[PDB]
Amino acid sequence: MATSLIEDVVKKLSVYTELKVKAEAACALRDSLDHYTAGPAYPAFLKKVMPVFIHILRQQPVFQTTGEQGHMQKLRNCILEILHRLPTSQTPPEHFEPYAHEIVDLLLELVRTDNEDNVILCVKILSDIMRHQHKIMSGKVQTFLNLIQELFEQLDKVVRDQLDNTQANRLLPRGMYSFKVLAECPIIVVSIFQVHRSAVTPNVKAFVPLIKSALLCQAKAQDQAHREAAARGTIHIGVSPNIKNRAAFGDFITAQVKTMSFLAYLLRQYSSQLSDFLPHLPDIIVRLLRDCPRDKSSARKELFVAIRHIINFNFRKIFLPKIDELLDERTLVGDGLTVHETMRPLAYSMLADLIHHVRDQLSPEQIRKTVEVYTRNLQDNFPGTSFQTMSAKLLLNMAECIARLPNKVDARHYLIMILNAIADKFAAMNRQYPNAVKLSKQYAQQAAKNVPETYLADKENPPDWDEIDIFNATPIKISNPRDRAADPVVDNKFLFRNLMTGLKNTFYQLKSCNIPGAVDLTGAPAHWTDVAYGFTAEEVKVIAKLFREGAYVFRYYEYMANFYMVSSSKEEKELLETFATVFHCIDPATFHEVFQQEIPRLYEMIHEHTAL
Amino acid sequence: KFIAIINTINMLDALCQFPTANSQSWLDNKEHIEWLKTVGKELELQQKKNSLTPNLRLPAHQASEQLMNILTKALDRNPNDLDALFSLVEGITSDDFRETPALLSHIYNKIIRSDSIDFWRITILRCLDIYSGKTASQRMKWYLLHNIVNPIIAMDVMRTWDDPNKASRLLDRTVIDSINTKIWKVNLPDPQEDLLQPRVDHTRMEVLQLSAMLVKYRHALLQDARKDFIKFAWTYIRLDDVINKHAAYVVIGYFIAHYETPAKIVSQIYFSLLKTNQNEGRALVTQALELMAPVMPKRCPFPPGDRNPVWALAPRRILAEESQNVQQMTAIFHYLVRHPDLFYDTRDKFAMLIIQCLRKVASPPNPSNDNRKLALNMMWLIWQWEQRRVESKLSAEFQIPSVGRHKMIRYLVEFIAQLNERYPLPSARPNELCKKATALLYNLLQPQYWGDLVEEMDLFPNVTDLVLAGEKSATLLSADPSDPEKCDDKLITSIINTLQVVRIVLHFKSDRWILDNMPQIQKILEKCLKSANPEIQDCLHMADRKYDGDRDVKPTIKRILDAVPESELIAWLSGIATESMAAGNYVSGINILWSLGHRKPSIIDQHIPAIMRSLQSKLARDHVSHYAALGHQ
Repeated sequence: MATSLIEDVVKKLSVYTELKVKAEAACALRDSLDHYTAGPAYPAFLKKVMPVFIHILRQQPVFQTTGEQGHMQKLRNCILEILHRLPTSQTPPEHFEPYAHEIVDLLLELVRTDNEDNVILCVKILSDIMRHQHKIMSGKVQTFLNLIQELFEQLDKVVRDQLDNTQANRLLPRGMYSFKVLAECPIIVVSIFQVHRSAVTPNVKAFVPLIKSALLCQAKAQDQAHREAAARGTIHIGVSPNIKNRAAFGDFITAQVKTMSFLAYLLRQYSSQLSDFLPHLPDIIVRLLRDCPRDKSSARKELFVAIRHIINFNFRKIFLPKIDELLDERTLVGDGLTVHETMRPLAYSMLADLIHHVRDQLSPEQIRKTVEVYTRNLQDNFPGTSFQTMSAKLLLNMAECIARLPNKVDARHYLIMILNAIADKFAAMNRQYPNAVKLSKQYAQQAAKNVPETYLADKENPPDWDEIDIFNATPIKISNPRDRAADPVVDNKFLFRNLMTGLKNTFYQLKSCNIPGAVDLTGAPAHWTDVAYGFTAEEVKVIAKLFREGAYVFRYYEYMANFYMVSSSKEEKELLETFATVFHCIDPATFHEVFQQEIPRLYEMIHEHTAL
Repeated sequence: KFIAIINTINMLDALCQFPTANSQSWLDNKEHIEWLKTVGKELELQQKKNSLTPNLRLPAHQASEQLMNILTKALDRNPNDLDALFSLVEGITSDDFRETPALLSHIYNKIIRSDSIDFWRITILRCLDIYSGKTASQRMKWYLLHNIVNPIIAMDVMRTWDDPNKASRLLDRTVIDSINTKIWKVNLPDPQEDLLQPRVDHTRMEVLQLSAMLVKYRHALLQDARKDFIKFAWTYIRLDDVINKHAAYVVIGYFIAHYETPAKIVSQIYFSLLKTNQNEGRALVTQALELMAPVMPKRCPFPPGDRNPVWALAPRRILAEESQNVQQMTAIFHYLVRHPDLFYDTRDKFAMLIIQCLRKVASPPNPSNDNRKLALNMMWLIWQWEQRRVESKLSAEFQIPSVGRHKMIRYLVEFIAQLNERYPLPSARPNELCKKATALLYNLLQPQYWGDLVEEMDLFPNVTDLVLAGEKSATLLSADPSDPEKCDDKLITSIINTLQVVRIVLHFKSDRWILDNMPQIQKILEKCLKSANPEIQDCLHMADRKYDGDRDVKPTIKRILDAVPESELIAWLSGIATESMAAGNYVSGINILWSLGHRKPSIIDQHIPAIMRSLQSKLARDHVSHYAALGHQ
């Protein structure tokens, strides 16, 4: 306790070695205040520390970051940290409330005049103060709203200076010309709106033009890059090389995503005030997606969540013209390694939801593009199976609408493509059976061991590998399977069941797309009236391959009468019935010419899975 | 022309369908192969656009696969002709053909599994030379080249896994020197400027993976390139990409574990890792810490008798600095739990912080499963610390202040009351967290352990009242078990958990306390003793070794009865049993009478008639009726 008192008296009588000692003492008090943050003696320390801080803060701004300048910067950092780190809750024994007007006014002035590495902390401190100390500081929200409006108004001029008109040895610019504070502002503004309610109705009208102008803001270099790319017929993505300060571009994009999140938050009930601004949302969104730097993946994730929240409000109809543009994988993802390795499912799921909701009014080219993209996605080698399940479900849902195209040839071709993709996926699943079985057994044994995991060579664990471990035999682990706790067999069975469920619906939809008059049905059994007709010589191959590959994926369920439930279970039997029922809805000639060919392969397959 | 091309491809594919005929010699001509590739590229380009006539889509789609299969078959002959393989790889990676499993199924079974130490070194050197600058190969080609480089090394490691210090003749000195010169020794003046091309991150990640594998499995071969490897790893840390940075951290951790480094580098890397806050690459940081921290004492020895290591204070420093961020707290707690032995010594500055942050970690209203697991894990950590201290004393040490112990105990009681799982019981209709929490609670309250706190500890009146005496809970307990609507599973689970809690706490109480507080025990247990639900009765009366996990905690009723001197409790129980049997709720009456008789037989004499009437009227009658019905069936 004596050390604190001597440091306090030295600080009081103050008004390299001395400044270093003062820095050490003040920041050590910051660290050790946990023993004194809460207590009945807080008012004395508060009233004795506010005057010294206020008096010191009246000095001119210091921009250099070396020597005594750095010393005093650290002093201010670990002094003003006390305001934020203190227990400023709204409990009855709060003692800062009666002595807050002068200090909050001084902090607002500091925000007005301080620099980045000070104004950011000052605005955060003001936000936390207003969050709890709004009881009697309610009358000064006018100054804060005026200041934030001034910042949003001067955003345009700072952007112009930084783009159009454009470490110790550096000079720190004024905080008014920094994008960090602008990007941090929206969260503070939202929190302030949450706290109070007496200054929300009229101020939103003034805010709306500012956010509109900010969102419409653009860089001339990137604009001309996009224009020339369009002139060439291509699309330009990434960062324009003309930008001399890449960090400035990244900060601008961060501010843009923050503003978009703020707009999405405000659209909840105040949408009537932003009605005129809707048509520019999609073009701007695609522009931000193209212009986002690859490194900043968090910005892309924020954009995706914000766009999902925007979509949920039933404003999807405006996105139709850009549906084709968004499909291009380059536009949606980019070249980011982290994005491509982690966030693809989120973006593709939101895009799939958007497409499904507005599926009614799609032109044929859009249908073709979505079919191609998602059939390609179904073949992805993602470690799990949720992504594949979502892709398959979307394709199965879109199959119903694909039958409504004006031209029957296109619909038939697209349905056949879907079936071929499913058959290829079945073959891929077939190829991985031994590896799945081995991994399941190894996982069971490892879970039985119940010992902490270590990443090093071990003679007790010989490194066994096979064909399926071609690119999965390296020490690094992007995501440990232990967290997933996934069994390959169960996931494969899940996907197989989903595909089997969807196949019948797809075939039923195909059953109602025949070209009238293509074939003659003068005399035929009534059992073969509504079945699909008119298969060429290249579709019977697809059907035969589908049957042959599907019938072999039942090994995952590992005399025959089985009167009681034995060997094969109810699930397997009903799945077999469902699979067999599909081939009751085709031309009898196709049935004969397919099974007369596939019977011997089936007879060979039965020996390995007797339940067939 | 497309129809002619399709027909020609189909005929050529039909040919060579029976390779056991010596008729495949026609595939060796190179002009034929080049012309085939030209026509295939043209046809694939036409397919890419919707340019083909609507009647010729599927045949061309299949002709593409046929052509790729024919090309793979041609390549199969003369595997050593790596020029054809490289040309095909460049074509595949340049968006000219469509990939097929045949290429990989040939690479495997011809190159990766080749039974010769030769033909591996040549391939490795050629692949590195293609990678080693030289341009003329886009980034995708470099990645697909590493695809073939790595498996050969993996297979070589596999084939030489034996006791007699097997050497890697494949990994000769020349190959290692080439790797050094081409990857490690090469210091990029400004690799950032090269970032203006796509897919470079994948190549960088692949080389990092190769380096990590080679270190981890052949640490005995880098004594002549330790310095170059360290410079490489430190240089690659500067990458702005998250995954690459964390991979570099993993590599440096591997080297630290498998080699000796100045303590400054270890401390700097560890401090930088701790400050990490991004949610991306969490598993990479976990692996790096698991590789680094255990060998920290060897890398950072401390003076004898000194219990303030710098690396010990650093976690405390970050805990203080970034206490505003919950994610940092979760990360540091996850790191801390895994290694209790190391921090047993420095628990002095950690125990109070853990107790204080217990509430923050898991929200009493509605926490997440991971938060619950983390809270239970840190509780078990402090329990392990206490057990370690006791065992060391057996085989003025710091002890937690009574306030902290009280806070931990009350929070644990609330948490177990609120738990999601249900305690197993013999009567359950047709759990790890509950078992672990109850076991910890029992262990802590042992006499030599904190059990001395029981005397001054009340019966948690707030929790017990709000969970048992609740009017909604009271009516649900008095409600019919048959009706699902009044069968709220969560309330039943909470009641069971609190009943087990009170059982455990009473198992340690003092007879004087029970006698004095008899009114409170009666008040709390009156509602439950009347319950007509088998699970509640089993909780109150039954006590089995199997369900307690080897814990000798006698039932509540038996304990309270044994507390009675050889009273009011007996009369109250007799009245409850009489009213229950009269009302027709045999479940409670039978259990109460069983316990009473086990205590003192003298009271069953006046009850005999009700038992006999019930047995002759309902129970035996229905049992015999059911078995007669089964015989009839």
